[PDB]
Amino acid sequence: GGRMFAPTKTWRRWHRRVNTTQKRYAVCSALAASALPALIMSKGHRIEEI
Amino acid sequence: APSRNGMILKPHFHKDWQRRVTTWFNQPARKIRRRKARQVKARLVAPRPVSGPVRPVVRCPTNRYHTKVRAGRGFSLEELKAAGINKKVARTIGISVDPRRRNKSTEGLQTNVQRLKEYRSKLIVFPRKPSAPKKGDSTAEELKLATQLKGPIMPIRSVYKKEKARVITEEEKNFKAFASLRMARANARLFGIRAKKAK
Amino acid sequence: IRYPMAVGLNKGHRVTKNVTKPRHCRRRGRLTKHTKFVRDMIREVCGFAPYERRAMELLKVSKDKRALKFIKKRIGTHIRAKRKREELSNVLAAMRKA
Amino acid sequence: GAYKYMQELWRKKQSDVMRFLLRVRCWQYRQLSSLHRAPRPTRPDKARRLGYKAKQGYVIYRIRVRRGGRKRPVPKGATYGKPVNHGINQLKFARSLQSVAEERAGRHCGGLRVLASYWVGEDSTYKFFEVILIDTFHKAIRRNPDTQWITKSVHKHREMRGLTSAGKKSRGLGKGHKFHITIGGSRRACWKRRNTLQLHRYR
Amino acid sequence: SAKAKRRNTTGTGRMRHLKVVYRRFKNGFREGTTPKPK
Amino acid sequence: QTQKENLRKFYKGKKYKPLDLRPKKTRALRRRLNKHEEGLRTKKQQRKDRLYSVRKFAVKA
Amino acid sequence: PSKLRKTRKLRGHVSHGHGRIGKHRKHPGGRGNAGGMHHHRINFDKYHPGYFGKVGMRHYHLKKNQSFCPTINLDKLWTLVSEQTRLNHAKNLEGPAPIIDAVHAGYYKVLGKGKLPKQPVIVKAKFFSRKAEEKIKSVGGACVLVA
RNA sequence: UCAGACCUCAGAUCAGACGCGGCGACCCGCUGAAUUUAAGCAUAUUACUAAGCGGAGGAAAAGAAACUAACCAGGAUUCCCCCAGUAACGGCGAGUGAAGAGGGAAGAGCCCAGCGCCGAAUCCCCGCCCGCGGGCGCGGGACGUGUGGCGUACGGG
RNA sequence: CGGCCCCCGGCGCGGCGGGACCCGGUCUCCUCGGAGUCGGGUUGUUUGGGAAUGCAGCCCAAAGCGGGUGGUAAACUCCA
RNA sequence: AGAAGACCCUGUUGAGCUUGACUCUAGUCUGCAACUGUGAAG
Ligand SMILES: [Mg+2]
Ligand SMILES: [Mg+2]
Ligand SMILES: [Mg+2]
Ligand SMILES: [Mg+2]
Ligand SMILES: [Mg+2]
Ligand SMILES: [Mg+2]
Ligand SMILES: [Mg+2]
Ligand SMILES: [Mg+2]
Ligand SMILES: [Mg+2]
Ligand SMILES: [Mg+2]
Ligand SMILES: [Mg+2]
Ligand SMILES: [Mg+2]
Ligand SMILES: [Mg+2]
Ligand SMILES: [Mg+2]
Ligand SMILES: [Mg+2]
Ligand SMILES: [Mg+2]
Ligand SMILES: [Mg+2]
Ligand SMILES: [Mg+2]
Ligand SMILES: [Mg+2]
Ligand SMILES: [Mg+2]
Repeated sequence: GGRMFAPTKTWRRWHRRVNTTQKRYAVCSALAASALPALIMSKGHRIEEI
Repeated sequence: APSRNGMILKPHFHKDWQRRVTTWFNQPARKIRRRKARQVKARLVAPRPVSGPVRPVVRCPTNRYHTKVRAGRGFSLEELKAAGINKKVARTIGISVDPRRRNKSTEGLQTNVQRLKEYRSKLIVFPRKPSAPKKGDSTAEELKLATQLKGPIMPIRSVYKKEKARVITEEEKNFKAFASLRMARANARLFGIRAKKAK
Repeated sequence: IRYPMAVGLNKGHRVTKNVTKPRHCRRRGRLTKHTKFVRDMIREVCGFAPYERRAMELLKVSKDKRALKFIKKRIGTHIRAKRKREELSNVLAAMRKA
Repeated sequence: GAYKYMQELWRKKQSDVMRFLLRVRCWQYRQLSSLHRAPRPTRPDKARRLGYKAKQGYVIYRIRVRRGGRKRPVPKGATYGKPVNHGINQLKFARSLQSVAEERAGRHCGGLRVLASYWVGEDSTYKFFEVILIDTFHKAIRRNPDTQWITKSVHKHREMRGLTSAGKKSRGLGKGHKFHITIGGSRRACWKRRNTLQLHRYR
Repeated sequence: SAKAKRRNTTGTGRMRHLKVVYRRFKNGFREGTTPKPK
Repeated sequence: QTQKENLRKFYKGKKYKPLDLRPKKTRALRRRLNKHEEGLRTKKQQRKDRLYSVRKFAVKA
Repeated sequence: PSKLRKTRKLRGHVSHGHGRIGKHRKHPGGRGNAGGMHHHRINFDKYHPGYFGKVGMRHYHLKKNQSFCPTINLDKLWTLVSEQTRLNHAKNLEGPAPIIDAVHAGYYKVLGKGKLPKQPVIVKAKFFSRKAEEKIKSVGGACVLVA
């Protein structure tokens, strides 16, 4: 019935900011990866007949 | 408490700072609230622009910014007088008026007079009663091409004009820029001490 | 040969000065014809303050330095003291003629 | 054109005419209670200069307050603590004596709102003030649009919150470098903003 | 004493009249009228 | 309910009604200005509203 | 990520990485910069010299907009204009010279750290260094003072 | 004054209104500590904080310059960003600490007293009469010890 | 950007009823301001404000080409 | 067994009390101007 150790504060740094160049970089890599048949099948999608 | 080479820090946390901590978890909802308020304000003044009245072009005070310009509070009464607009009629047609601002030069005076004569050229004044127009009211053919302007009225832009390239004269080559600055500082510093010797 | 400099006596970006009449707030505290008439009537009815009569007695005995130090101690700053000493000297020059 | 003369007449408070008027009145005002209603403003030109009008609903109350500083009300003058707070005698109250006059005139008359107040007399131990109160439920006040602002519920007991002319002076409000301490409304509003740790989301 | 304040504050009791004002506020404090009869 | 209805009909349109017949909205609401009082404007403001009201207008650009 | 923290490897170790002889007390040497002259003088004098004491004149109301004077050298002087401005004028060295307004680009004083391309140029600024003016006059350019 | 007026001051279960307490997260005006830090401790810090008292509102407060600036000038207030842990303060030790400018959110400006023109041109109350407002009173008052209109520094008539 | 029903609160367009109600531009003529307050001394407190940032007590006590400000006390002078 | 020795020492931990300890303070004495007027004489 006491107080927990180090009570969780609401001002914890929840949000992280990423550089716009890196956010665009990750999209250019996720799109380039959506063009390879090996990566889409290894993801688990059923594209064996598309 | 100190250790090997480091920085002497100054953490201003010797008060009850945790009692007064403002988090920004309502920042996204605030962006929607102001966006929604501008949409409601736009429907209120439907033909009139959503930004509001017209702001003049003013010069920023300090040396750090006296090269650029920005949007002031309102047009000076001297600029309203030069543009032929009454101080009280201007606020009815969406012209910001600032009875406090001065005009120490004619460059800034004629800058807004042109801006104030150009805004009245774009005005589409609807009649007070639609069934009977008046002198100042625009024609019915012009009232049809009247939409609500989005954004600030006449955005203030500073397009830099190029200095024309010219052949360097011998007077410009013989001008001592460093000597003219050092002597200017001495003549401005020793101005008072020389004015006493003349008495 | 002669450029506008940012330092020196003629410093500043050269612009044509716009000279107009001063704004109406600048005439504040200017003695009108009625204010002078009203204040002169109060002077006739009220008279002078005790520290003013004490200073007028020092001025008539040619003790202007002690009168200025007395007024300055009573009225405050040195600027207000001279303006009051000159006023109290004018009323002494007025009662001599009358 | 009589109010202009009275303005200049009341500026010569050290004249033989005003010293006599300030001597017999301060005697008369101290022979009454510390709070009593006056039938008319002792200074008619000064009252209107602050917002008074000869209408039904405007009342004048004369207040007598004890002059001097503020002695620390601690038992036997023993402030248990560090020598910084060992001061009892030479302590000055944050508000002026005129503000205390309106606080006592407005507290006794809860059905009225304090409008303004002015100085009418002094002494070695008493400062006399006349507080102008208004009956905000009188039809001569609610039907005049120039005075309907005080009938609002946001002006309840302005003298208790320092909204009157004399109570607002002790707050440090104003524009310029002299009043950097009250930037943002009040002093505590400025201090709270100056001591709030703004923690953004993407800080 | 925060615990002593929340033992006798508004809401800890019955609110014979504040529970009605909360209901009357949702309708704008309407009086002098009646619902439309059948 | 019958007698209360007749009492409101008797005091209908009278300046001073019993306290149980007057509307009970809220102590704060009953101490506001009337609809006619809050709509009263001084003669100086009536001229500024007649002459210098905000016109309806549009700007081309 | 608390999975990578040092506390996850100290689970089971009694002192939790703070020794058995000298435990982890609250403040065994004071709080903050305490003892900078008494028991932390060695650390202060060794790593933070000049920390204690007064030096120089005081300026009560300092407005940094008055002393605002951003500087640019000569090796980056042509960066204020386009590349075509330097290339088109490098063909006709005896013709007109390009005008580089340093004050418009946000530089009030021009210094002379770097060399200058062998072509004339009209430089407009508020302040000029002595070496900055020499390298412009020698290359065929001229210095113009702007208020 | 047909002899009473005015001034000042009382009484009433007089006619009609208002004030009181609660809540008090936010807000306004006061009051005011010490733990604590300075490895002691006294100024300092904690803190112009907690506790104490008063007063409101859905917001409050502030707010239309006795401002900033020293410029090629800015132009009510509030809030955000930045200025900046900077100028400055401080057993110049520990520590404390803003503002101008600049970028944004939002933007709305106005009213008196005084001064002098207008036959007090102004207002409340009761009763009656009309559809909470209106007329009517040869009704009662307030008011010249100053109400209303014009008019407020951007000048105004 | 579903239907139906009963209410509530707005806005736009028309007419009806009752209330307001002449604005600008030139010249001449005339008019124009807040006092036990500012300010000075002193005290206490407050502030980053430091020969005093604000506030307050007491004493002194204004002027009207005045008064306040111009981040170091003061005199003269100019200027904003 | 019952009790983180009350004895002793340490702590830059206190408290009660005391003074010619350090620094203050209520109170009290004293001085100045203000409230504070009228007149005579030295
Ligand atoms: Mg729990
Ligand atoms: Mg270590
Ligand atoms: Mg390290
Ligand atoms: Mg206000
Ligand atoms: Mg008026
Ligand atoms: Mg191990
Ligand atoms: Mg251990
Ligand atoms: Mg250790
Ligand atoms: Mg540690
Ligand atoms: Mg209450
Ligand atoms: Mg300590
Ligand atoms: Mg310790
Ligand atoms: Mg509290
Ligand atoms: Mg709101
Ligand atoms: Mg408000
Ligand atoms: Mg502090
Ligand atoms: Mg302090
Ligand atoms: Mg033990
Ligand atoms: Mg030791
Ligand atoms: Mg004990």
